[PDB]
Amino acid sequence: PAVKVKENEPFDVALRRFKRSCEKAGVLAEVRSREFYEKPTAERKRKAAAAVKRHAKKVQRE
Amino acid sequence: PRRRVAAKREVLADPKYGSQILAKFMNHVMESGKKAVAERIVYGALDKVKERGKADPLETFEKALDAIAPLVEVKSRRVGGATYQVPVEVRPSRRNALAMRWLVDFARKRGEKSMALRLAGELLDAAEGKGAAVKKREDVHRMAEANKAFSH
Amino acid sequence: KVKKTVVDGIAHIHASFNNTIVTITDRQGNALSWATSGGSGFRGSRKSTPFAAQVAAERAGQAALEYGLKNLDVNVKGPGPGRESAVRALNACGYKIASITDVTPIPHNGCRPPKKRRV
RNA sequence: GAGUACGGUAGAGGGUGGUGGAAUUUCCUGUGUAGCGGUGAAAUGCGUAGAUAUAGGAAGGAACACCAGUGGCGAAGGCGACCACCUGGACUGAUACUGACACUGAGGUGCGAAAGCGUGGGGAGCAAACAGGAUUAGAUACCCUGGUAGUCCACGCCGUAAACGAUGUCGACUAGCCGUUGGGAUCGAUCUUAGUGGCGCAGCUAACGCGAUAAGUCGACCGCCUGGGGAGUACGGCCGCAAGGUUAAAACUCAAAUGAAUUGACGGGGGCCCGCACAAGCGGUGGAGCAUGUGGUUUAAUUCGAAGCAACGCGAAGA
Ligand SMILES: [Mg+2]
Ligand SMILES: [Mg+2]
Ligand SMILES: [Mg+2]
Ligand SMILES: [Mg+2]
Ligand SMILES: [Mg+2]
Ligand SMILES: [Mg+2]
Ligand SMILES: [Mg+2]
Ligand SMILES: [Mg+2]
Ligand SMILES: [Mg+2]
Ligand SMILES: [Mg+2]
Ligand SMILES: [Mg+2]
Ligand SMILES: [Mg+2]
Ligand SMILES: [Mg+2]
Ligand SMILES: [Mg+2]
Ligand SMILES: [Mg+2]
Ligand SMILES: [Mg+2]
Ligand SMILES: [Mg+2]
Ligand SMILES: [Mg+2]
Ligand SMILES: [Mg+2]
Ligand SMILES: [Mg+2]
Ligand SMILES: [Mg+2]
Ligand SMILES: [Mg+2]
Ligand SMILES: [Mg+2]
Ligand SMILES: [Mg+2]
Ligand SMILES: [Mg+2]
Ligand SMILES: [Mg+2]
Ligand SMILES: [Mg+2]
Ligand SMILES: [Mg+2]
Ligand SMILES: [Mg+2]
Repeated sequence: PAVKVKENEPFDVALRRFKRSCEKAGVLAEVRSREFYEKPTAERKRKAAAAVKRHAKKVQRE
Repeated sequence: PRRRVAAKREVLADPKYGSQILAKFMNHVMESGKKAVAERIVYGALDKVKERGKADPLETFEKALDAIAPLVEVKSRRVGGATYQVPVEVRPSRRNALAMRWLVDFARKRGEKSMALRLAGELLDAAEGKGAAVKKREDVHRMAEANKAFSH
Repeated sequence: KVKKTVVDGIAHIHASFNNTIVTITDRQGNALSWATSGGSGFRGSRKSTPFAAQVAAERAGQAALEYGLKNLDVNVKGPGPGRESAVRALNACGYKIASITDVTPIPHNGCRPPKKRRV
């Protein structure tokens, strides 16, 4: 999440490249994750639900 | 409504000036189906404007409308605890009708002798932009710009 | 009465879900001008919008134009809105932006955050 | 069958020490000036005694981002930073060895999340109790601002959980298909082994569903159930420092309680669609006077009927 403006490109390419890098680094997701305490039961439930959906979607592709 | 089925109705019947805006204003000042009474009122007001000063009445009327039609409007939307008043750019068709309605409405409460004279006074005041209608217009603009954080 | 000159400064944007804070300093971390959303006249639900961040960034830039400051690097930090309106307002002030970085602090395990709200 | 000796693998299995990096909070200092913080909106609270923000330094405690996965290990509870030391089991291949040495298990013994208790340390973050601010008819709550025991460590006690796969342990058989974890072979493919997942034929089931990780077909042994309340309660016994745990009834009362599924209705559940339903407009009612119907009251009688929308200029198109 750090970009530079190089060789006089307009300040619309740089901003969008900065946004793309920030999205790739998962900054906002990390900040939203630690806003409150998620008790380990809820975390395990979320992981199980995510695994179920992932496997079902992967199976449905064929 | 939901159907979007009713198109517009066109009537263009100016009897002695040949202007559409004058006919629409005659529609606005009409009440209870008195077409001819409204025509007499409008013509009397324009004749008073013509007599008061060298200005011709049609141009005075048109540039009084151009000095009264608002640019942006306030529309309310609730969010569950507060209703925010977002601004929207008035459509090019809505501004004329809003201007006409405001003009006739504040003319009806001007307070002097007759409706023809009341309209005359309102047109003279609006051609210079000092009546109550322009106060309402600038109030609407300042309210709309004061809520510019929503805009979207 | 007293004045000073400086070029090639650093602008810190501190975004949050409630308010944004803009602070222009020199490279050594010494503040020159600062502006916020509550100080620009919004004060409420309007304080938490990218428009308020834009206004704050322009106000702070116009305040910092006294020293010169023809070059600025940018440090963004926070999850709130205005994370990008301030950055686009800063160049609109008339600056030249060398780079943009994100300095949001992420704990690795850290302390535990508060309870979850039951709304 | 069950075990032993020999190479080799995988692992948040356990215990004792040491060390990292990110971040929070407090303290000191420089820049700088009027807001910060919070909310559905606010307010309490923090700031011109100089806050928030930004930069440099220090202290201290706790939890280990990414890897991370229907992944792994453990009898279960459970175990995620890195390194050294001590240590248990599992998987895997060949040869040799002992020769039924096995399974289960009433009593009994031991391990057992969190909260809790005793003695002694520690104190960053969070947070029962508690205080203040809102909301509300009230609000001993949800929301906001703070905050103590506790959460952490050493030793000891407690012995309970929706301690769940709501499925006791051990052994033998019964079509297949697609993943994944730790190994072997044969020529990316085939075979095979111990785990971990999704489908599915038989068969089973009240149905839902299970289906080689059976709830199928069979053996060995143990625990437990006999309508709902009273009640896992009372009394006694044994444990505990205490909270309490464990074993465990009776009178009385009811004629049901219950599981799975079907049709409808409903939801401050979801997805589409419509209607003067909203939104954009015009004219009214509610205030005055009168007309008229109704309620109530009065009267010898004020004759019956119509009563949310779907009664009241209605039966009555004529007291
Ligand atoms: Mg909160
Ligand atoms: Mg500071
Ligand atoms: Mg610091
Ligand atoms: Mg035992
Ligand atoms: Mg404990
Ligand atoms: Mg305790
Ligand atoms: Mg106590
Ligand atoms: Mg205690
Ligand atoms: Mg103590
Ligand atoms: Mg607190
Ligand atoms: Mg204690
Ligand atoms: Mg039990
Ligand atoms: Mg049970
Ligand atoms: Mg069994
Ligand atoms: Mg078994
Ligand atoms: Mg079995
Ligand atoms: Mg078996
Ligand atoms: Mg199946
Ligand atoms: Mg059964
Ligand atoms: Mg009974
Ligand atoms: Mg008891
Ligand atoms: Mg007893
Ligand atoms: Mg005690
Ligand atoms: Mg049912
Ligand atoms: Mg429904
Ligand atoms: Mg309406
Ligand atoms: Mg009335
Ligand atoms: Mg009657
Ligand atoms: Mg009628």
